[PDB]
Amino acid sequence: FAQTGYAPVNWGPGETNDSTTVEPVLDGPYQPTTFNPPVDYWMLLAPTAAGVVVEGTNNTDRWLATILVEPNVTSETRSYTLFGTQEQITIANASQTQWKFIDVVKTTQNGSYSQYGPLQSTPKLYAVMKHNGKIYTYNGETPNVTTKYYSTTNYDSVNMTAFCDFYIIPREEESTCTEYINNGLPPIQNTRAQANEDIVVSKTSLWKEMQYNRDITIRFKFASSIVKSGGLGYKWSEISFKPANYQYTYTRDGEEVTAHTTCSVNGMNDFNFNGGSLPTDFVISRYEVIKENSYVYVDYWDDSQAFRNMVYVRSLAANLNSVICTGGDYSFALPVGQWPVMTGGAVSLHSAGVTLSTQFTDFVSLNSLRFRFRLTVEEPSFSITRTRVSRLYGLPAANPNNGKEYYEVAGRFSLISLVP
Amino acid sequence: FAQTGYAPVNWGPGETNDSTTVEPVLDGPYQPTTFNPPVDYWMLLAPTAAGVVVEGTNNTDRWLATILVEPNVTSETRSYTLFGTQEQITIANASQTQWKFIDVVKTTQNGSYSQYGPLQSTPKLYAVMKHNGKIYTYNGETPNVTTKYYSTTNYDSVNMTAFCDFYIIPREEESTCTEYINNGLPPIQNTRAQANEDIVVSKTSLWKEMQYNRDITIRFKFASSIVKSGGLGYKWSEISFKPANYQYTYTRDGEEVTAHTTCSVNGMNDFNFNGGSLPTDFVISRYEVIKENSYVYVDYWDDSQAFRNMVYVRSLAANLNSVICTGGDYSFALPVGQWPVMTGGAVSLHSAGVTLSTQFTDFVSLNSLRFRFRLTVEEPSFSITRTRVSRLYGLPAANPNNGKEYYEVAGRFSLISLVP
Repeated sequence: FAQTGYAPVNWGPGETNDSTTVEPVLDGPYQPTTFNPPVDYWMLLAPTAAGVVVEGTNNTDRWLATILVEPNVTSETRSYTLFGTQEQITIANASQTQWKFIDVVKTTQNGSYSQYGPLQSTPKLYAVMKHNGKIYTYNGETPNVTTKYYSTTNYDSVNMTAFCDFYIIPREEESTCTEYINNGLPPIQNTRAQANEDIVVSKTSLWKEMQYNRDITIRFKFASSIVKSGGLGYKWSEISFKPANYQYTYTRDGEEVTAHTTCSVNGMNDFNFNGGSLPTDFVISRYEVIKENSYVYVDYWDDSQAFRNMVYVRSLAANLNSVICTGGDYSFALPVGQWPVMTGGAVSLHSAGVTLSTQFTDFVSLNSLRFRFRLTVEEPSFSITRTRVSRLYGLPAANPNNGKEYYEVAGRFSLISLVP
Repeated sequence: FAQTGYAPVNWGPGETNDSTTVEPVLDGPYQPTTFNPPVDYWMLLAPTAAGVVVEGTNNTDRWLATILVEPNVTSETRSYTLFGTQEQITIANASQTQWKFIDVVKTTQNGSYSQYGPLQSTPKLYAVMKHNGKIYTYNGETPNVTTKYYSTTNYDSVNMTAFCDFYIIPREEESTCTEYINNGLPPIQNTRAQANEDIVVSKTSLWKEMQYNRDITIRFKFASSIVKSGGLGYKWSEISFKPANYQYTYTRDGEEVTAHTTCSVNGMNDFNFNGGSLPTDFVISRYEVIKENSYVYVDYWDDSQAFRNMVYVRSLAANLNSVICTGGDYSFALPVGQWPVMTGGAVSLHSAGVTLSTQFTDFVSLNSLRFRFRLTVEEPSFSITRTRVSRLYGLPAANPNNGKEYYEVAGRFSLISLVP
């Protein structure tokens, strides 16, 4: 005969759920509303029509307002609804095509105004920030636009109320601010050999059918990915599950066996909390929780001779006990205010069979054993404090570990295989 | 020599990526902004402070407003801003514990004012709507609230601009509206045997190893799952890929064979364009596109002679010709305005090996031959009309098929397997 054997087989992870999130090209068109944006963050207004665009009033020692003026405007009086009052501002703008952003400042409730700047811009995009005791605002002309700094005590006290669709940018992206104010945000795009052959690679081999009954104590721990959306920080872009690797050792029958485990999830439900459009409001764009319509895969492999004998497998059964994976307490660190906390969430795992995947490369065959556990919802229910989203059943991705360093399920597994 | 063969083996879909997006408990807190909701849509308001809360003006012959008054307010006059004008509006109240919603009406720009209503309620919640030349409003008492209708003309011309955060609800869920007036939106929660055994099941068997070379012409088509968020209909909650099944037949070497295929994706990138928080803005909560860092799986199985002998497989090598999948034209059906259309995007597939996944249960085992294709982006790009987001590389999930009945890749596959 011929002494054919298994193919050289290496055990490890397998194909897994993987979702990559890409931040939006801009922080997003936010609404015209009153608030006090945090320091070291730029506000970028994009008004559509002339007139008042942005107002800043710390109500103690500084009142400022930017006004947009159409080209071909000489000295003329106009009533502008500035700070809630229809005040008379006289404007001048000799521009033929450019628009003109003009700053108007008064130092006291009873004080007068004054024209500053100006900013000759075609895209109609203004940009401001508060930083280290001053206010930095774009000014000048394209393509060599620059910035100017206006002194003011209690600079952080200034609120920024806008009256047109606007955006919020970090300071660290000041290059993007410069290229946005040279030319506005990306344009609206204004779109309109053959036959069959069989060859014997080895003559008649010799194989026997074995059945290995061995105790498996599979331990697995979850891992969570927490991607915070660029901006103020009150909104989290993604709170998702990520494949989690783990390695441990346990003794069975007097033999030390080293095992590796990889926990992943499938069929997870995407809950999304929408706490408001204000940049200061708490929002969760997408966070994943596992329910009855979800499975948890546990890719397991060790160094026991059974696994070396597991290449050609006929049947596999896994009598495994159930575990109650609970949800921990994760605190969302907002820039200000009380930190919301996600708490609770438990789910029972039950052995919904086992899979054996084999990916072939060259002539090696990477194998992977996958215990897939189906899920049952059970107490305690999860909920996030200071919010109306409560009494939902599942295990959110905030803290699937729940402090526990590993969830363990033990049992027996029977492997009817073919060996030499 | 005992005659041993494969266990009863069946093929089918492989374990495929899955997801489930659950709509939020409510349409979400939509900021206070001026807008004109379409017909048959309830507007719900939960003001934080007394005074003017919501105003609805058709600008021709109907003007309505709601005022929230604290308990224990005599027949007193206070200055309120209606349609931009300050006015000494008179209001009366006798409630001790509740808050009073008072409706105020007029029928001209200069016209006189009148009182209608009222609604003495604890939750500080009001609900309004327009329909078929009528203004529906929730009124009466809790937990036994009733509905009332106001006559008018040009009911479609009335706007509804709210100075406090407001929700929008579909008509069909008026039941949930009614209880939403019984009690406020869901509470904020104001929170604080052993051993080892091996046994031979069959005596020594007899096997050989065979290399089967066969033409494979795999035809797979994508499928797109489109979930539109509830409400007016100007936002889409999800544009994802779905496991796409297909069946066909083809002839090789004079033998006909039927085949089944199941396409899916992994590593997909989630782009989330945001057109603004206004209920009438075009918003894509999440749409999936495949890029350099994504793979596309194709689970294939037929009835040929080969796949009978693929249970115990020792090696698999696939040589396939690459294919280009273009991006089709998908149209968003907004109620009004101009339909944005997503189009473009070309992705080239390359066979990065094959996999054989077998899973076991109390029934016949399920096998699946998963051809995994890696991706390379190439022109033309993809973009959505009437939107800044443009000239991005990948294949959007809107219309991956591009109208073709199937994407076909044909080539050879060599299978070194074990047989009796």
